[PDB]
Amino acid sequence: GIFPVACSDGYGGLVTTDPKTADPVYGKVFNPPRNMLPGRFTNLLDVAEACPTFL
Amino acid sequence: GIFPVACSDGYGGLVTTDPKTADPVYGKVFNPPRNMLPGRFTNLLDVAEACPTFLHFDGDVPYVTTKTDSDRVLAQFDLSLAAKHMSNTFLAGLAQYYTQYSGTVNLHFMFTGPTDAKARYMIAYAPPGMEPPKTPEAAAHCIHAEWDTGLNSKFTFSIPYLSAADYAYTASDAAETTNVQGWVCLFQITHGKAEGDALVVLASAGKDFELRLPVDARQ
Amino acid sequence: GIFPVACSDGYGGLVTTDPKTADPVYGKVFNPPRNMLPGRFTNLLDVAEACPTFLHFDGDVPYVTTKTDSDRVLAQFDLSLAAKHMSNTFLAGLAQYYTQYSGTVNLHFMFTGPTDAKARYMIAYAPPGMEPPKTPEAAAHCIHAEWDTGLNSKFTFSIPYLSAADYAYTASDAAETTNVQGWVCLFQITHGKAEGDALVVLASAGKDFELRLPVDARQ
Amino acid sequence: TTSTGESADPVTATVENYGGETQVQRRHHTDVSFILDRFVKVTPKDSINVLDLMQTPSHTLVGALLRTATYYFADLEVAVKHKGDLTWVPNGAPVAALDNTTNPTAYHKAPLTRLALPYTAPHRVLATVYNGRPLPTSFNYGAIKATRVTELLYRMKRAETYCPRPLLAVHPSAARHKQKIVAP
Amino acid sequence: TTSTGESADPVTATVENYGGETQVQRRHHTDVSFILDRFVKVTPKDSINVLDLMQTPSHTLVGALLRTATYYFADLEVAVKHKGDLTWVPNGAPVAALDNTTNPTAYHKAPLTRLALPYTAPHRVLATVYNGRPLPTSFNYGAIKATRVTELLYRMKRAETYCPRPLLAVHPSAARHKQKIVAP
Amino acid sequence: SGNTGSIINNYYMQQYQNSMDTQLGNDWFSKLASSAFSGLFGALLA
Amino acid sequence: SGNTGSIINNYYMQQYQNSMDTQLGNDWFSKLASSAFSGLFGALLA
Amino acid sequence: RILTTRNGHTTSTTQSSVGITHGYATAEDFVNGPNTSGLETRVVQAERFFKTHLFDWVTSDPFGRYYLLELPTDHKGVYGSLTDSYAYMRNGWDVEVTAVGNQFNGGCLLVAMVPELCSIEQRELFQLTLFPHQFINPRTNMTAHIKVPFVGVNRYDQYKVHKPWTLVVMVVAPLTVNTEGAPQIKVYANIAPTNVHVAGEFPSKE
Repeated sequence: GIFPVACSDGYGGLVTTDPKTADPVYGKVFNPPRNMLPGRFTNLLDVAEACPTFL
Repeated sequence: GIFPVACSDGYGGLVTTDPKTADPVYGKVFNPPRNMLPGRFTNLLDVAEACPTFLHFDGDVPYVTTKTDSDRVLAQFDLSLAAKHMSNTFLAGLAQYYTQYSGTVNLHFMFTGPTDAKARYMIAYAPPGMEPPKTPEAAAHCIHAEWDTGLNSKFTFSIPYLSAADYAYTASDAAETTNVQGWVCLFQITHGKAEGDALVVLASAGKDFELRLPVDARQ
Repeated sequence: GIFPVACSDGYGGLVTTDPKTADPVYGKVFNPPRNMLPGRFTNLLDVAEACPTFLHFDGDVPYVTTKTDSDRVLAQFDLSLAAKHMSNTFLAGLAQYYTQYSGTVNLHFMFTGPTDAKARYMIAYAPPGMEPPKTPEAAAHCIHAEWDTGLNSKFTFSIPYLSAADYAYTASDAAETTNVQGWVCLFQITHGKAEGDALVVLASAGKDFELRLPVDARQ
Repeated sequence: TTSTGESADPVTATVENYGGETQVQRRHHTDVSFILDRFVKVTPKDSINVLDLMQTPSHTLVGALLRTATYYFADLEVAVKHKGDLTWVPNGAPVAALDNTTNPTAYHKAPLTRLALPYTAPHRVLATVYNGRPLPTSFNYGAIKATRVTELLYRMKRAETYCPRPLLAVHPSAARHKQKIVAP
Repeated sequence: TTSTGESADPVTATVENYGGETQVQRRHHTDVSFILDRFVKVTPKDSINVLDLMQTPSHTLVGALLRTATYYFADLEVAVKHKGDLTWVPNGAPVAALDNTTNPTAYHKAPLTRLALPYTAPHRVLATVYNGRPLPTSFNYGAIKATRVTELLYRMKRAETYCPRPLLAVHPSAARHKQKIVAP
Repeated sequence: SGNTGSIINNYYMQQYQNSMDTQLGNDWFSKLASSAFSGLFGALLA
Repeated sequence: SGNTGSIINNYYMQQYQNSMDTQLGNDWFSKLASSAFSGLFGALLA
Repeated sequence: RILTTRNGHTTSTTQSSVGITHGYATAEDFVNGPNTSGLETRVVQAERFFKTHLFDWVTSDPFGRYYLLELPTDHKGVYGSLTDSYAYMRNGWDVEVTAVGNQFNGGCLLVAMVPELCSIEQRELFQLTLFPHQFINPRTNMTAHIKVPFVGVNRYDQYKVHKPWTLVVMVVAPLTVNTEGAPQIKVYANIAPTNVHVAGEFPSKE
């Protein structure tokens, strides 16, 4: 035969924040090299610690 | 029990370009051996580098004839792959199926005139932001090359890829009044007895020419 | 949570020839031991190589009789597996279920006449593109063999597979006026006292005969 | 290449006689197990259908190639489109059994239902032709019943054939058999 | 950089002549196998549709790039939206075969049906242009039949191309070809 | 052996998916076709 | 080789998913484009 | 720049020559295929030049003037007889084209071996350089020389119903005499088959 499976209820509905990836349509593109551009911040708190603002 | 699973929403819909394979219906066939047939090309750019093709000019001829008058501008056109001049080339043939490109585009010049006629030419690249030059003396400040006729009949000139963004659109947007990639200009410095003699021009990809993001634009 | 998954569109529809197995309902049965029964064949071509079968001729007889007249053409027919002559063979029996074939098709000849009669025959292959030969002298330029009667009653001749494309269609297309694979021609060179004596002919696959792409054509 | 035809020993002459060279063969597509593994249509009956490989039409690719062997063995895969609940029964079981859900029963799930069935007959190997027109009742894989069955398919698995038999083609009226071949 | 133009030997001058520096190239998007692998629409016919790559429009990205090579090879993936049961037939098989469920047949399962098909032609490699307007009937992947087919798509796999041919762009009337480009 | 395209092991035991064979105690036709005589019966000339 | 995104092995044998190639006995254009002459034909000055 | 080409017992010599252009491959693919059962043979005596006229290239011809020549053509030598005695053939082409004015003529020609040439579009000529070619520029060379293998969807072809190669000669620049040149230039071709192989003898007419 073939590998049996059980489609479960209450699973699979789309979730806006869900942690999984879309199926790629269109492949093999290369980006223009962006390495070491100035002024990068990976976390929105670090810019909050290093740049005080007015009251 | 049996292994449970969750059928997820928004997945599984068919995608024309999707990266997965159909379920085989009908098996165990063998092909007639095709190994080492002649003239194979695995990439559509390699055939663009190794086989230059003609341009297009007024009168619908792939050459420009020497002229005697105060006007030394031999031919002048936008640098784009949507230009009318490039339209007949193979190189501008692939472009219409891709959105963006980068790299060098080579131009080939071959002087057709008789052995008793001599001429000297100038090709130049006019970057965007200013009107292109109308005189060789004005163009002499740009990037340019200069060659004349002789034993060798052919000259090859590499048009640099010079732009702010690492890639440039192939198509020409309707809201673009002036070319973004600038112009290239071909001048005739002078000619010995060359009146009515033809210069055929060719175009092909360079070493670093790169083309990406396929799209079906109709056309 | 639980392992997420994406149900994909365009997959899972049933395919009559698909390569996968049903879910077993009812288990733990044992077969009566069948090991080493006689007369097994695992491939339908092997039975085609080891068991030649008769052809079909006018009067619906699987043989052709010697003739005395200016006409030495004994039998002549298309090389195809859709021919009327081949129609009764086992070899042309399998063909109708496959689209394409390649390789050699063997013909077997057995002279049935009495011990006091002697004849000499010619088989020849006429490739496509020209009308097939009407006289042995015309055919002598083709590929041919020649044999006569004697102690051994049987002769075997391999008809080559010779074509542009590595495979050839079994069926005969209605828009085909002239056979694509050419003809084979059987001649009678001469006969001692052989009037009214029969030559039975047989056909079977060769060593390299290969048959592929199954199809259900009705029939 | 001359020999004694009455011997019946197989004699295969080759092109090397007049100076040719024999080429390479790939016979996968004529393999018995390969060629017979696929679905073939059978005209069903409204409710009870006995699973029998001889119901396949004789001119179909699976039907014809089957009938060329006196003695055949294989498993079975069925593909059925039906209403209600498809109930299967093993060989030699009473007809009154098809009404019991205890026997294997596939509840209706669209579009159709595919099963895999073992070789259930008592005989070591079945037969296409039997000398005794009718074939003995013991040749069958069992039967299936449903409220109604719209389509039925057979797919043989692990096919094995024995003692080949004639295989006939269509007899042309003209010198060739001319059909319209797919063309652009 | 001067040379003899009549040689036809490729000559690529570089920016280093007047003092530039050549940059790095990434050509993945122009790779033949990469660029030709995707679906392209073909206007179907109600019932029988012969699978042929030349039916693709010449101006489409897959159609145009196909026609630039005289000799091409590839497998095929189809995506079909149809009513009834989609039946496929290998190359060179009679048209009367499309009516047999024994041949590969995909029962209707919404929204559509995707198959993967092998290269079935006898010729070692197919051709976009043939010298003999018509192309020989032997160039095709076979045909498909259904009660009706609403849409049809072709996707080439493992594409291989040989002997390139002209590829033309649209010829502007003005000095440039000006189109409206996507903008916010 | 037949037409099967799975490169991964079948989900169900071999004992279920198929019927189990037993033993007791192309076989014939390929061994027949392999014995075909390809030679020339008489002396060869040229 | 083409556009394929699966990092896991295809579920069906290579023999089914694709047609099997055979042998007998960018190839040309890349070997052509790699021979392009980038040099200067005459003597260089400055 | 002297070049001597010998095929069979025939030769050609050119004092003004730009060299040879090898189309699509340097050497023939596999000759012996599965489809002929090894019954193919090589014909040595068939490889040699033969000459034919193309056209007369005059000032009035504008850009785009083109001349198709399909190969093989009608041939009265040994190579012609083969086509009637054998149902399957293959071969490569070694092509040479010669247009002689003097060095004071002007204009240019483009010769190319185009496989499977059917109704090329006018605009498509601007890209015609994609195929193997050489320019004839009377300023420099009087001779164009091209070598190409056998191409086709079959390993052997039937030259009755199929012509794989087509020689095409196009005017990229119109002729100019400038009073010191030849008034018009005649174009000839010198062509030889290569690597001919045949199979499948026909019967005769008798």
